[PDB]
Amino acid sequence: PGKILLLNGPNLNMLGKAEPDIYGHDTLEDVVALATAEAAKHGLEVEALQSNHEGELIDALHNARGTHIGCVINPGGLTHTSVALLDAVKASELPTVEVHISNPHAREEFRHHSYISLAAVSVIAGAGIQGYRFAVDILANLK
Amino acid sequence: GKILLLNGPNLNMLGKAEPDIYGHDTLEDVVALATAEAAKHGLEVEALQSNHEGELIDALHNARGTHIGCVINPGGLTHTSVALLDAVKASELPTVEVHISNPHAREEFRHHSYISLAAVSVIAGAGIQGYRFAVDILANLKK
Amino acid sequence: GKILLLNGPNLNMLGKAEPDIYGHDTLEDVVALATAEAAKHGLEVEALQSNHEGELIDALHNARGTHIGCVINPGGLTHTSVALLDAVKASELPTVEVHISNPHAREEFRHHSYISLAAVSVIAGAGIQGYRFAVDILANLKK
Amino acid sequence: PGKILLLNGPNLNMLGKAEPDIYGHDTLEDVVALATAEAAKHGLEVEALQSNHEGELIDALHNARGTHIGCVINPGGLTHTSVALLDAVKASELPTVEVHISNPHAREEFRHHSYISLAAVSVIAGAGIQGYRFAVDILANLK
Amino acid sequence: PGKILLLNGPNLNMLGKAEPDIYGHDTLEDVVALATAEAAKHGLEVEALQSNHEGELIDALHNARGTHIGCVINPGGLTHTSVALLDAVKASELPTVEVHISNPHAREEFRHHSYISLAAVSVIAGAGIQGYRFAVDILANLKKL
Amino acid sequence: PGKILLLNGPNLNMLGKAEPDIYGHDTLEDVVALATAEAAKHGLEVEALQSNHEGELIDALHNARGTHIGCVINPGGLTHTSVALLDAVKASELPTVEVHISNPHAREEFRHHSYISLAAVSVIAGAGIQGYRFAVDILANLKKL
Amino acid sequence: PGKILLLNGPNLNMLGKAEPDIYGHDTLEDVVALATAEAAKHGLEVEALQSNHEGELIDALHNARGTHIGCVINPGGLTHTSVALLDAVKASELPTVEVHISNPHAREEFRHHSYISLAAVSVIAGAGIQGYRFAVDILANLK
Amino acid sequence: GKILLLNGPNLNMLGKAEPDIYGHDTLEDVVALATAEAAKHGLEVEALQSNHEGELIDALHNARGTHIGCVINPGGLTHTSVALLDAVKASELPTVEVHISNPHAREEFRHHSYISLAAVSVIAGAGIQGYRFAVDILANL
Amino acid sequence: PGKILLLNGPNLNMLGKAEPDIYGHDTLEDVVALATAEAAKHGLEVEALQSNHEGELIDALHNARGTHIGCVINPGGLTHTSVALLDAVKASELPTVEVHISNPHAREEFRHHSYISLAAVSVIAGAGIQGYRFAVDILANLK
Amino acid sequence: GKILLLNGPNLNMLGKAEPDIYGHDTLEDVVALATAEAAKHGLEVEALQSNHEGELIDALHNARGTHIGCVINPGGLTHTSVALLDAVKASELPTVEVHISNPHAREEFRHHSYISLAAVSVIAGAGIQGYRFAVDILANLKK
Amino acid sequence: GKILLLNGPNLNMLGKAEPDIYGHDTLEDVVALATAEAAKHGLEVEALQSNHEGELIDALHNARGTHIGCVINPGGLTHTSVALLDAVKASELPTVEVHISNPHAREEFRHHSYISLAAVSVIAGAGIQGYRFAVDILANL
Amino acid sequence: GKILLLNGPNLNMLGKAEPDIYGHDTLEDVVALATAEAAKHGLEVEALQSNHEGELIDALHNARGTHIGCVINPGGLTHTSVALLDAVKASELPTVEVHISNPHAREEFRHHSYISLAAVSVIAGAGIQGYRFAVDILANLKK
Ligand SMILES: O=C1C[C@@](O)(C(=O)O)C[C@@H](O)[C@@H]1O
Ligand SMILES: O=C1C[C@@](O)(C(=O)O)C[C@@H](O)[C@@H]1O
Ligand SMILES: O=C1C[C@@](O)(C(=O)O)C[C@@H](O)[C@@H]1O
Ligand SMILES: O=C1C[C@@](O)(C(=O)O)C[C@@H](O)[C@@H]1O
Ligand SMILES: O=C1C[C@@](O)(C(=O)O)C[C@@H](O)[C@@H]1O
Ligand SMILES: O=C1C[C@@](O)(C(=O)O)C[C@@H](O)[C@@H]1O
Ligand SMILES: O=C1C[C@@](O)(C(=O)O)C[C@@H](O)[C@@H]1O
Ligand SMILES: O=C1C[C@@](O)(C(=O)O)C[C@@H](O)[C@@H]1O
Ligand SMILES: O=C1C[C@@](O)(C(=O)O)C[C@@H](O)[C@@H]1O
Ligand SMILES: O=C1C[C@@](O)(C(=O)O)C[C@@H](O)[C@@H]1O
Ligand SMILES: O=C1C[C@@](O)(C(=O)O)C[C@@H](O)[C@@H]1O
Ligand SMILES: O=C1C[C@@](O)(C(=O)O)C[C@@H](O)[C@@H]1O
Repeated sequence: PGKILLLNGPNLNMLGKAEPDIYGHDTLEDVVALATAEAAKHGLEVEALQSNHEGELIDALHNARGTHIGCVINPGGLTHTSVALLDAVKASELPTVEVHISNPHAREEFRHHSYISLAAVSVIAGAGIQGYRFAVDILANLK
Repeated sequence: GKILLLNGPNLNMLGKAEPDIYGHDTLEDVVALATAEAAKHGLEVEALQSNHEGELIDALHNARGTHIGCVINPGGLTHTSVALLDAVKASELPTVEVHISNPHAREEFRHHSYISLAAVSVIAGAGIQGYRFAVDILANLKK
Repeated sequence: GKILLLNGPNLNMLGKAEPDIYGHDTLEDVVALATAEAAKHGLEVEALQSNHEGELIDALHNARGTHIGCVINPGGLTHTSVALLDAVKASELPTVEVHISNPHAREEFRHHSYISLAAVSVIAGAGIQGYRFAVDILANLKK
Repeated sequence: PGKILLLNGPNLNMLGKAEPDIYGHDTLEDVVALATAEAAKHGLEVEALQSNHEGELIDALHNARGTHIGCVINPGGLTHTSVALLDAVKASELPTVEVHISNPHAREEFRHHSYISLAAVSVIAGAGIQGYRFAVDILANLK
Repeated sequence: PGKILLLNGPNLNMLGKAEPDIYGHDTLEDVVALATAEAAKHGLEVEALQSNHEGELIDALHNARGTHIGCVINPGGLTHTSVALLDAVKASELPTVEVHISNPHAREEFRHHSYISLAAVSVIAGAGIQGYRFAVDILANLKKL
Repeated sequence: PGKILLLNGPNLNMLGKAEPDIYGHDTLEDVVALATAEAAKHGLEVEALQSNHEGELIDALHNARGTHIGCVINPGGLTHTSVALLDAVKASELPTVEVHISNPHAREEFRHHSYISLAAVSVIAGAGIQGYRFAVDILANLKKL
Repeated sequence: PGKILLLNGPNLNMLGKAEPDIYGHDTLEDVVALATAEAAKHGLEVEALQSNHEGELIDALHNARGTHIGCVINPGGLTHTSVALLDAVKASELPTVEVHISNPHAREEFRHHSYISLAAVSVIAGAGIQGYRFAVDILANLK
Repeated sequence: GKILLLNGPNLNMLGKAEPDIYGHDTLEDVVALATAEAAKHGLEVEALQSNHEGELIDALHNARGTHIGCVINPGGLTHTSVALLDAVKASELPTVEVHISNPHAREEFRHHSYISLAAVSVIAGAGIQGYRFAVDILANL
Repeated sequence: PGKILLLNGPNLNMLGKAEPDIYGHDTLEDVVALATAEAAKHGLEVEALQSNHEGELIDALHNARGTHIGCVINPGGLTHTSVALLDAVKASELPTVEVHISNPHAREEFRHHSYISLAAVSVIAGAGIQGYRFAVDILANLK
Repeated sequence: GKILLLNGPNLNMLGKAEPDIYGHDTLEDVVALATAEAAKHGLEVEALQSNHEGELIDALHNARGTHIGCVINPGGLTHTSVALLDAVKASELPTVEVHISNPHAREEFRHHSYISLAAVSVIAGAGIQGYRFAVDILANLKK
Repeated sequence: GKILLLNGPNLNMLGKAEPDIYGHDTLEDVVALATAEAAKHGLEVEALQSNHEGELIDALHNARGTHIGCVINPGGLTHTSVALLDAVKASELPTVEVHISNPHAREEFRHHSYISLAAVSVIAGAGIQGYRFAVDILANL
Repeated sequence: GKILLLNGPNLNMLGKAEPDIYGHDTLEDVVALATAEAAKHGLEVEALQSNHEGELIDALHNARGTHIGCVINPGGLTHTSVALLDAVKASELPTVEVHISNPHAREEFRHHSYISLAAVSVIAGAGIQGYRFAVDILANLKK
């Protein structure tokens, strides 16, 4: 039945190898498994996608319009730079939860700005991969 | 195992104050939800709400070494109080910052949080469910 | 018909503190002038001054639904307190901001007011007569 | 025989027709009548002028030097843009009360700044046309 | 049917003589003729005014309230400076198209801010005097819809 | 004679479905049809491309260098963010008209900045899809002169 | 023969009466006399105009195009606010010297900005009325 | 001859809080040091620490006309309270500002002090010895 | 057998044709040949890639992790806008030399900022295509 | 009566350095012109040019009480040196600041002058004639 | 045991320059005060004042490894010289920054110090007594 | 054919000062490396290091018209000296800016260079090898 769009942006494929002091030793496979297990608890399915390509994420949002209950998004660095990604989230009309493994507000000033936070129903930061589980919980209860 | 639940100024008005922004749940609903989630991990909650910054700072000092972590919604003090950030550091409690609303979608002066500099995680816009996720983070860090 | 009159920190020192800026009138004079003006309109005033922000916040909360409006001189909190603006909003009282001095003629840090965002009216530099006009605004809104 | 200069800047001739949700349904004729009635209570006269030309207000201020007890001015949009009008108020040496029908601090950021507030003895905003009655009362008592 | 208010602000009277490398060699009379001819294609008339005096522009906006279908405005330097002129456009209640002969966003930073852009339904910049023809076309079609 | 490059950036494929209170109920196909019909009035043709992929827009600009008389571009959100897209317009050497359906200067502050505006000969904003028709008219007349 | 356009903007008519601590006790008549005497030394004439009206100054610049050797301008407060005045100076094509009786850079921050300095051949500030004499000297030698 | 010694929020935690920044000395140590320096000049010290800004403001109001001066470590209120500045001005007390750490070597939000606008002197980074220097300044004024 | 990743970002395929007054008449093929010849002098190989797609450079950086001695990157306009590319360089763990044909600091202000300079071991600007020869020399000696 | 003429760094290159900006006159031409003008008022000039800030500061200290004023073109030190402003204040010389070019028409970093805070007058863009006007100001202040 | 005492540009004019701000004490007074405080702790003071930044930099370079610390009043260089900061770092000397006035109560351009980033301690507004406190800080380090 | 090699303040301390940032090479090593590289191209180097800005300025002036170019590491003057940029411009030498460290990776005050506005090339973070590349740029421009 209900489907959640799980979108991971640039560099998320490198989770577990990239800056482990900041992002931890968990993998993207762990993220998808955790979100899928949480959704299954609520009778929902997860359609997951990761890409270093902003255009692929936008295409995914457009394609999910009208057919998914919501979106869990970790835009990566696009969080602080893409108005196009924000416009895509708005075009999707999907209730969207923004997730960050790290706490961007405890990092460089350029990470303190998120175009997505303008459209997101909720923002979860610094909870590690557990943020994805909470994000699924939010969407399952909005629905 | 004990979690300190701290709600700052105006949170006693939850359910009455600006319901289009903060919703129709109450501070009692917040405390009962954090309590129910803490019980799933075999923990208890010590809850305090105050309109007085000094009472929150005294509560953080008093919890040092005796609590496993702090769930804090500093309210307006989020954006203004260095003294509260120094109190969180002095407590040495792992701290999750919660906001009912999404401050990044509101006025520019709400985009700045002193507490986000020290918090292990920040949850915004999830309504009262944010407090449930914050207990989950603290129970799993301690674990 | 009751007007909440709130004076913030340091206003107890009116007549002694910086008399070249604030003049020689006292807080007693302020309360008496506001009381006499309210009486002309069949109204009473409940007055409170405090060096504690939490006491002002508690007063706004306690006056919700029972008072016709608030006259507030926030003192130095004018420039610093988001929590006090949130309390004015939680109170749902039509609020007149009063400053004895003209803050726009003083240091740059006094040019910004959180309360001015939510106030129905702002009166500055009329001395203690500003409290008389503030009562007249609230009595006529009530009419 | 004591005389007050009442100045209304650009667009105030449209009072009652322009943006009634912001400025109300009263007219410029109502404003002048209200100021005149208040002045008469104190044995004072009001010389009123409105113009869509900044130069006309400056001329009026110069011509009033030494012959008027004070000035009540609503500069309109000139409030946020004219250093020339500020210099004129100072050249006049007239005690000046700045009046705004609306509360500019509750509006767009460009309206939060006033050159005239730097020289005004008092600033009244958001009291509707009653602000002009309070302004006359201030001048009659300074005198 | 109906009348469009065409307003040109300070210095536009100097069109063809002032900084021709930036503003071109056409005159203000060419602008008015072009706007009038475009309006005529839609059975509309144009009341044109230019002034170095901001108050005259404000008076023209006040006087046009309720009797014109819209306003085409090139505020000149007042674009970047006048809150009073924005308040006058709001008081007019006229649907307004802002026109610039040059492309202000390709010029000095102080030209990158427009008060009028906050109220205008459309902004046309850098089309030379042809921007006034497009502005009449927008107002003719808003009115028709 | 000649061909105009019409480029639409990210999200424009969603025209008619995305935020219709801001962008209207016309489709991207209506935009292309309108531009093509205007071009035909001048004996010109239009090569139209839309993509959510910035690289595709850059490739289209590179490929159009020397063979097209000009470019009409609605960069979408890339307007506010992409230096790479400005560098591509410069590399194209095409006279460029920037078009926005909405009036970005009446929206959020982050929409008030355009890299493309630094290179465009003209900028048209808030005319709905009619801005693309005016943009073809500008390019048809620059080419004629 | 050669003619210099001397333009004095808003408030300059008040020279000698306005803020004498800042602007001195000399009059506008003194300014015109001094400039006229200096020009006469070089076989030149001065066409002087003062107005509180920006439109009058712009009209004067347009009218002087092609018939004057240059312009001496004290724009008053328009110095820090008018792009229209700058555009007019450029349209005039007149070599222009900007003159300030006071030193604006030793005053409020808003006086530190001049649109005219962008077009002026020279800027003279703080020399009192003597600045006008120097300005005539510059234009007589450019010519 | 009496000096008002005011310590702001969190200073009660001196010795336990962020010892790599504030050291291992305690508030008791600060009060003893200031009291001994004051006694060398025949002066006494009325000391108060509070996490409650209103209490510090009341203390300043009550010391008006009775004290030779004030030594103040406002804590985080240093960067946030106009009210505390207004209180210092209302006190009319010559005031020395003291910081155990050097705020200018820390986060930008700590580079701003409202009290520094009114203080006769500002001492930073000298640890608890700053309080001894501050007493010396008020004694020689 | 030691391998250097040579990355050229958007528009660099147009080298020799685009803005020749700024970037010169040399081509991308010249750049790759120059880097390759320099690498061969040190017994090293160069794997070169250019793309108008940010995602392709990110993919290339990820794929090169652990298998290359370093990276020479000219990000093009991505230099001033992509946090994702910076995160990618860090994920790669490759010593990276940033190269600009032009001197961006001598150009528009928006070109004065580089995200890549935050992670690069070295930055070479304005040496034309010789910058790529110097970059290879840096990597060959760090190695 | 003696005037101190101080020229800062690079002014020895006048006539060679950036002639499109500074013209074709020399530092010798500057000194001879100031000398000729000082002689019309019965004064002498002591001229020093140095590329060393310390030598200018020593010259200001040494002129204290013995000179009637200072004509200074600080060169690049205009925009950067607080030490030079403190030296001008320590000298107690009435000081006229001269610039050959118009800094307000150049790069933003040239729009700031520490010396303009202390100077009685500032002359910019008049070429070497500025020095002549500066001597005239000093001769008439002393008079 | 030797302390390097460095005074920057204009400090030679102490007593004559802006006496309403800097007081009537002289540079000779500052050096004597610091020297006497140093002698109380069995230490000596090598003092230098200069209007030439290069001389101050050379002094810091030459004191590397030979001095217990540095007391510095950089004058206007405080708000302008990265070179002087680089010199302090090159010296490796524990450094106390001293200001006779309180720069935070003055013009905004005086609110910024490059030296405050490297200094162990900053003392402002105590007049020439700041130098005595600075010697005390280095002696107890 | 002669290259002016200028090293600014503190560079005499290379190898002792902050070795974790600048490394263990000495100023002698810098001069010897630059000298050997120049010799390969039939060129010589005239080297100067000073803790005095005026000495560097004098050197640039003295090298005008006789040297083929300048290699400059301005030290802390990079971030602070307008007078040094004006000297580079007065010299008319094609100039390469060299930094041993990568200033973009360090404190914000080190991110700004006056010399970078005028330099033909900027090389940062290559250690002392940056001086070798700088000589190679100047020799090939000369070719
Ligand atoms: O790519 C990432 C990861 C991130 O989104 C996170 O999950 O923490 C935070 C971003 O700032 C960063 O660019
Ligand atoms: O008091 C509150 C409530 C809040 O903390 C929240 O929960 O959303 C957000 C704050 O900005 C505000 O001042
Ligand atoms: O405490 C006060 C009094 C005040 O609010 C007034 O009444 O003028 C002005 C405030 O700036 C100041 O901090
Ligand atoms: O013209 C007006 C009217 C106004 O002064 C008022 O009365 O509220 C407020 C101004 O911001 C505006 O430009
Ligand atoms: O006066 C004008 C003309 C203008 O409005 C235009 O038409 O291009 C642009 C304005 O910036 C300038 O001040
Ligand atoms: O994508 C779009 C559409 C737009 O370019 C327009 O056509 O109005 C305006 C942009 O700000 C926005 O990001
Ligand atoms: O009106 C004046 C006079 C003035 O131009 C002068 O002559 O000093 C300076 C201006 O700042 C001021 O607004
Ligand atoms: O509370 C404190 C302690 C402090 O005042 C000090 O003593 O160093 C410094 C402040 O920045 C901080 O908030
Ligand atoms: O694409 C490029 C080329 C460039 O990186 C260079 O090589 O100089 C400089 C960048 O600013 C520009 O966007
Ligand atoms: O050195 C100079 C010359 C100068 O002072 C002038 O005379 O125009 C202007 C300064 O900005 C520049 O640094
Ligand atoms: O030269 C000095 C003296 C000073 O350092 C002091 O001692 O107070 C303060 C500095 O701001 C000023 O430039
Ligand atoms: O003195 C130096 C050395 C330096 O120029 C370098 O070589 O890296 C970098 C500068 O920031 C610093 O002040």
